[PDB]
Amino acid sequence: SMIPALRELGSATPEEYNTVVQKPRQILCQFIDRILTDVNVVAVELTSVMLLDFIQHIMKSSPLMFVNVSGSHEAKGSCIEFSNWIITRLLRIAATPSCHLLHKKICEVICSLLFLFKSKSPAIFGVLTKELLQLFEDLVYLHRRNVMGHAVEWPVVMSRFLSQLDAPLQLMSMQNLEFIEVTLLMVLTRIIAIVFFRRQELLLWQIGCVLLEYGSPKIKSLAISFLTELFQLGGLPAQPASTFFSSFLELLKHLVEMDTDQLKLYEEPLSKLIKTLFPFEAEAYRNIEPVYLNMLLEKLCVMFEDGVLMRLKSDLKAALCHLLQYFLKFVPAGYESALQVRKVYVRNICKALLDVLGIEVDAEYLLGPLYAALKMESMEIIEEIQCQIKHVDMNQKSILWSALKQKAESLQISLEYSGLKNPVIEMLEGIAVVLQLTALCTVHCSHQNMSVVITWMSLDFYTKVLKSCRSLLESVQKLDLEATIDKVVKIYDALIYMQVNSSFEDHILEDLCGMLSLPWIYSHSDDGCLKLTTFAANLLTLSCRISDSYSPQAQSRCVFLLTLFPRRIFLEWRTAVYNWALQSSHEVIRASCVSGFFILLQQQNSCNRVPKILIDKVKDDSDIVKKEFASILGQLVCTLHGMFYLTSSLTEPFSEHGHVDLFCRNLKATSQHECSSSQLKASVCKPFLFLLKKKIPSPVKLAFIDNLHHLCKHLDFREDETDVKAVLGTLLNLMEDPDKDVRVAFSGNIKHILESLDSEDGFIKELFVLRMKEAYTHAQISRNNELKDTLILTTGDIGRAAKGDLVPFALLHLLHCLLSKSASVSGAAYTEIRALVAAKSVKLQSFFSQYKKPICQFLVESLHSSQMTAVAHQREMALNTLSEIA
Amino acid sequence: WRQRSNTQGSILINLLLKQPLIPGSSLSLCHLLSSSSSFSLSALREAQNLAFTGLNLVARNECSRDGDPAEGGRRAFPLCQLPGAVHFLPLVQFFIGLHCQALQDLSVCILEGFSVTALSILQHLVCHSGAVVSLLLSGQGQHPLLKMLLHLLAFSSAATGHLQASVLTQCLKVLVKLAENTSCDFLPRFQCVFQVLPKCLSPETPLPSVLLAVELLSLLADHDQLAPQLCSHSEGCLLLLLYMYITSRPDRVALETQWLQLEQEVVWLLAKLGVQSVRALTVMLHRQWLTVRRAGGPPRTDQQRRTVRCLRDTVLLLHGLSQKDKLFMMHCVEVLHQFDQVMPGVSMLIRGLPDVTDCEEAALDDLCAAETDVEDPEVECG
Repeated sequence: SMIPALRELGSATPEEYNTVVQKPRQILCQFIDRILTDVNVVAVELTSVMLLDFIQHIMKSSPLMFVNVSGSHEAKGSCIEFSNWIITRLLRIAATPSCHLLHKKICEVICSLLFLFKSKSPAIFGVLTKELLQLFEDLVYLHRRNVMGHAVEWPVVMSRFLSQLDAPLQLMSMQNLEFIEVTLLMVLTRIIAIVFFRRQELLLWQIGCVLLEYGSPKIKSLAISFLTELFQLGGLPAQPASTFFSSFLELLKHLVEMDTDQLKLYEEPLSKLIKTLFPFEAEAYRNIEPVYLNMLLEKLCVMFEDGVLMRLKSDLKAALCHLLQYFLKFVPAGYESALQVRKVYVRNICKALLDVLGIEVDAEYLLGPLYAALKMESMEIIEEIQCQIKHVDMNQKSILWSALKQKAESLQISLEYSGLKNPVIEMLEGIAVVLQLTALCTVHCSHQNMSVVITWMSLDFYTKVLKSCRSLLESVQKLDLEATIDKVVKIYDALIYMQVNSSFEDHILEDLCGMLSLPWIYSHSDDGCLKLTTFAANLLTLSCRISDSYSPQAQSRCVFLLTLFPRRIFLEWRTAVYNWALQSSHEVIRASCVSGFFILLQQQNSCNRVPKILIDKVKDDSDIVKKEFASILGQLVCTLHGMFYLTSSLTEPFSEHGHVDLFCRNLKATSQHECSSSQLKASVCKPFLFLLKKKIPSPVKLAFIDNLHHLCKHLDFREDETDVKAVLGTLLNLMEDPDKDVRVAFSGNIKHILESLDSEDGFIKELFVLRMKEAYTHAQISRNNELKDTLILTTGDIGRAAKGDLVPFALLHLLHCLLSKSASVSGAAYTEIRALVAAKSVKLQSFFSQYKKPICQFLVESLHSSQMTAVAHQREMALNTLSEIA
Repeated sequence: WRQRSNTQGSILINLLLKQPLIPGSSLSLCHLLSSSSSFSLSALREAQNLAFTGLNLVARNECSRDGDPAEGGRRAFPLCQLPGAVHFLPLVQFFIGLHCQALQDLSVCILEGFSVTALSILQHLVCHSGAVVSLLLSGQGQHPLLKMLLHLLAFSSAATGHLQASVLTQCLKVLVKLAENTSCDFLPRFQCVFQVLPKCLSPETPLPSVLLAVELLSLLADHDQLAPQLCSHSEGCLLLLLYMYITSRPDRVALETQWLQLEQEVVWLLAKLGVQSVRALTVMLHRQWLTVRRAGGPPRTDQQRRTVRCLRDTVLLLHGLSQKDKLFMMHCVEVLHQFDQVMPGVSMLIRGLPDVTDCEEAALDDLCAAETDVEDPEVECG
């Protein structure tokens, strides 16, 4: 409140400034006391929140008030003591449960306080952090007395941060204790970034560890999040790793015998700790000792013996399955334990995985585990048939694959016997699991995917499943009709993945075509080929059942699959289904149908130009369809060159976006990449370059960015001088596109565009000259330096990717910037030139020799402009330019 | 909490009885007893029996139980007393004595592989007993193994080779372990071992030894008397070598992930140097900012996340030095262009991080070097 003192703070000399700043400190302390006279003032309702906000505000406005910048060691001790008084007030607030419930600003005050005491002087920061760590040590020692059965001493003053301002840290319950632990864990998570000192961090490890070993579930979660923050920086020291992994094992064991909300309150920190301690990146196992992870392995083993997947409540189960993945594929077999011990481990594992596969509602977090296991099985089978041609069967070689077959056939025969007596959603779920694992293995495990002829599940089983899902489309009473047909189309996508690895017989293929066209056939029942096709006369009724109830996402799925069929079967029918789904309102069906048609067109005919309907789709915005369209046209530029041929790539699910559908969508389409096919006079880019334009929203331009390398490697720049010149002018409009991330994206892209350019001609060089010139004029017009930075990074990119004649251009296009006075252009573009002369495999000075004539002419012109706009001033500015060029 | 992790809280006999902790050489311990190879089977079999007895002891050792209330002291994470590894110490003492005798003369090489396996053994030992490390430090030539491992550090400081190159790494491991396992009072007696670190600070030492040395420097600077003594050197207060290692980048096979570990350890050490009270900071910020700015969003990979946090605490250290000392600005003029381009970039990038600090953010608002220019002549450009 003493505003005059708060203003004269700076004018006062420090020796008495300390007194005249203690005075407003004492007034604010009186403001605290009028609240902190009684610990139970009125209520918390969650008044004092405005008081805490005013404290934070006085602090932001007057940082020098709370601590002097001149140090003044004695006054430094005084302000330390005053901050300690404030800390005691807020800590005795945090001890009372209701008042602790006000933690939101209760952090903010001391959190920012330590921030600012660090910013002003690091020594004060270290002292205050050591004080807070002593308090935390006292707290965890109290909890150790609790867990060890000692005399607990419930009533304790615990005078920490004590002061003589002229401060009880009262504790009467485990709730008071755990709540001061809440506040401590929060402030520690906030301050962990700077308190990392390679020794103090070990103390933090120990204290958070002993807190994790015994504490309330919410305290457990907060400590679990603190431990994540710790591991994210210092890895894991071997010393606390013992207690940490012991606490981890006991927590895992408890997880089964945990209440629902008790799980929920630490679910996400637990999963974060899994992902952090077990990252996807390989070599992550080298950080931790193999006996540690071996006991972790046996722990996960006995957990799966408990059937945790069924016994637990929350599927976010996904974390433990991701941990299982970490073990299996990232960590080699034979490092933690022996390969036989790890083998029997994963044997019990996959058996429990089968038992839970029998009954599950969703399979995403389970299918990946099975894929990894069967993948390693495939690899070891390939190794033991290293060169033997040999026809091999994993239903015989893999006991796991045989058990998978047993599960599949058992669920399918239970279906056939009675679909009503079984969990139609979950039985069909498991059937889908095994089937799309098979198909994933069909396209991945097999030796043709990396001499060995594998035999997967037979096709008679597949047509048995076809008849089964037909009977389901019959026998449902259409309860939900939504989730069930979603499962059926999952089975369908599994089948079509099996076909994209190896095509089917044309009649069973037709059966599949009809299975996918059955939905909304009653929306398009009246066209030419509607009566010519043979599946309609039998689907009619079950399709009448699915007329409007069919979900639009499932429409997307089935239309995509129908497009993925070869052109030899009902080509015009695929055309018709697309045209019906061409301009429909829903975003998902539009995206899927266009992503199917970018192959369906070349399937039909005219594999040289974009269809007029796809041009209309260029015009129609539906911007999300436009970004997925930018991606699928980055694909179209190849499948319009190749003969609509897709490539069966690996595409292991290294990132699962929850429900992963349309595996063929994740599968790539290739070109034949012949010399005639690869070249293309643009003829399609005009709508593409329209999509490039700045008025088009930025994310679709970013998808175009992503596709840029592909679409230029499939584009010819040999002829059509002015047309290819306009294509390049649009490539540089992409540089003038307002978003800066798109600009640096185009820089990294032109890095490859230059080599994709078959031969750097003269006219394109002059186009670059003039376009980058006008870009620089526009940038200096805006006076915004971000434009100059994006442009100079583009110059360095094009220089590193330059031919003989372009490198002096880009070299001088940054040299003038550096010449005037620009500083960023040096440490960016000059370093790019250094990397380039490393790519030129020459000395930077010898490189200067080959371009010393343009360089010297440009230093000539810099000195000309300097001498003409203006002696000692000329000398100093010329020497500045010379030292920069130096 | 009843088993007390006796098995983990022990020597980790599972670890002690495990395939070579070091990469290769396929050892395990009595394989060495099977290996009849302080120069005789005399006292060799004595140390072997002492080590086997100590192993049986640690197997039967339950020093800490149900929560370990006995382990007390200022040293956080006091492991346990564990008198068992004491009896294991004579074996590594004898093997490292043989190793030091094989090093002092201009011999055989297998003893050096046995030596580095013994160093890994020591690392395991000091990893799990506070009483063990306390006697290691306490016992002038006290505990001749300590003086002879210092002599090994000196022997490896020159004429590196490959075996001694590994000796550097494992000995730095065990020292930083012994250092970190010791309380503040033991740092004054750790000063004798600290006197050897300047030779490990020579521009020759490889990156793993370098980062372990920086960890040791941090552990020593946690002491209030060891930090000024270490800063009492000649070249740059013993930190000139460290800073020029940042800028020099001596190794190209060393992955920039390991370089980033080195950088984070260095900046945390210097931050501690601040709490107990430019060229290199700028060049590492240059490299890291190039790497992060080439990416258009938050680091999805963990290595680049650590890189971003390195940017965070590096600009923290930068603003700390500038507010502490105003010579920072003309210590910057020689690198002013790098600085004026990294500072705005890294500050915008950390603004891209949703979490805030308001201290590092106050640092951003304090430095905020912008636009690096006035304008460039558009005439005769490019």
